[PDB]
Amino acid sequence: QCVNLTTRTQLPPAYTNSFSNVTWFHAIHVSGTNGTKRFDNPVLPFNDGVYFASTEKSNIIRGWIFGTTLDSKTQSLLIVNNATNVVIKVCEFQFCNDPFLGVYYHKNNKSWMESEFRVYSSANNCTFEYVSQPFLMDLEGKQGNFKNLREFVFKNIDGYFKIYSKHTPINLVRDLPQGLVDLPIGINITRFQTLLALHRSYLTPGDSSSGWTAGAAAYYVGYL
Amino acid sequence: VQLVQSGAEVKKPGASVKVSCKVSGYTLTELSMHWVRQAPGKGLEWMGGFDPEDGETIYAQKFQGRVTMTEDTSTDTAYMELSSLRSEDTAVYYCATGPAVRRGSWFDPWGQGTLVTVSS
Amino acid sequence: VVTQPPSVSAAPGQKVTISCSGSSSNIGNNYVSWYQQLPGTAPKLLIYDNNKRPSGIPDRFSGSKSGTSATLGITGLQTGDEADYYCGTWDSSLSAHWVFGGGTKLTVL
Repeated sequence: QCVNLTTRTQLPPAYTNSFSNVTWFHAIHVSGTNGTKRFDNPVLPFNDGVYFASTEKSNIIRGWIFGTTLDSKTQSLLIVNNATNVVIKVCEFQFCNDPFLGVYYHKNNKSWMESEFRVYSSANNCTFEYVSQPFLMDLEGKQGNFKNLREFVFKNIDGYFKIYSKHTPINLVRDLPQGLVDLPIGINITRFQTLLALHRSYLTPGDSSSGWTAGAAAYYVGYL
Repeated sequence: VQLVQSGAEVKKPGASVKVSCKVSGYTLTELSMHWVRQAPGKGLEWMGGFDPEDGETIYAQKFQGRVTMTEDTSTDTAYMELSSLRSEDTAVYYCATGPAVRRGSWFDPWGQGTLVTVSS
Repeated sequence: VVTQPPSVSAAPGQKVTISCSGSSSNIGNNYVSWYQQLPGTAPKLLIYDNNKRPSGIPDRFSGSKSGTSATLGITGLQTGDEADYYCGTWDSSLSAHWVFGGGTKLTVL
C-alpha cells in the first residue's frame, strides 16, 4: 500500500549548538496558507551512535526502524509503541518506500485502531521479540509551557543494543536549554529512519482517499 | 470512493433477490451505507440503512419485515436482500454512502443503479 | 411528507426559485440538502448544510432556509439545466428517518 506521501519543497536544515552542531528537522510544516503540509522524513546514516531529542504534544512520533538496506535481503530492527505497550522485533521486514503507522476509525464500536501493514508488506524468518511498558511515557505532568523534553541515546558498538533515556520539564522557547533496556540483538546497523503516525477520517464530500493529516512535529539529531 | 454494484436480474413473482455493492479506494468499515429506490417516473424512496446514533441498521417503515442487510467484510462487499418479490417491486436500486462519525446531511457517491424486472 | 411544486418555467437568464416546505420536524429542526438528477443518470449532490457548495459546483447555485421551508436560487439559466431537483433531510420523529421531497421538473423556454 503506502501511498506516496512526498513533498516538492525542501530546505537546508538549520542547526544549533547543543551547549557541537546538531541538525534540526521539520517533519510536518504548516503553510502560510495553512493549506498544504510537507511530509518528509529522510533516512540518515548511523556513525557509531546517535543522540535524539524532541519536544512533543500529541504522540505524533511512535518509534524508529534500523537496519542496513532496509529490505528483504537483510534483517532489520523495528520499535513501535502503543498507548499501553512497546514491542521490539527482529524480523526480515519488507519495508515500503514511505512507512507510517496509519490509524483509522472502526464504526462497529467507539474505537480508533491502527494497522502495521501500512509500513511493511510481509515478514519472514523472523527471530527476536520482546514486550514491555512504553518508552514514550507522558511526563507525570506540567501545565504546558513546553510541558516536556525527551532525550535518547542509541549505542551498538559492543555487540549489544543499548538505549538510554531521560524525561524533563523545560521553559525556554524553540531551542535546546542550559536547563532503558539492553538487547542481545545480532545485527549490522548502518542507517535508520523515524516513523510517524497519521490519521484519516471521512467528513467532507469530494476529498481524496489520501486524506492523511497530522499536526506539526520536529526533532533534533546529532552523532557520537 | 468508488462504487460498483451487480447487474440487473429478471425473475418471477414471489422470488427473493440479492444485490451487491463493491467499494474500492477505501475501506468499508469507515463508511455508512444506505439503499434508495426509484420506481418509473416516481420520486426517490429511501429503503433503510445504518444510523450512526444507534450503531445499528435501521429499516424504512413500509419494508420492515421484507428486507435484510449484510456484509462480507472480508471482500468489502455490502449486500441487500429482499423477499417475496411482486411486480410493483420493479424499480432501479441505488447504493449510496455517507459519513459515519456523525449524522451527515448528505450521500455523496452514488452507484450507477441496477434495474430489477419481474413479469409473467 | 414535505411538499414541493410540480413545475417551474422561465427563459434563459431570468431568475427562478424552487421551494420546499413542510413540518417543523422535517425542515425546522435539521439541516437540508439538495440533489440534481439528469434523465437516465445517477443523482448528484449539489449543496449541503443549507449553503455550502462542494468542489466544482458553479456559482449560479445558492440555498436558503426559511423556518420550516427552504429555497433554491438559480442564476444565468442555461438550456442544459432540464433536470429534476429534490430536497432531502432527516426526520426527527420518534419514527426517525430520512425523507426526500416530491421533486420538481424545471422547464426552460
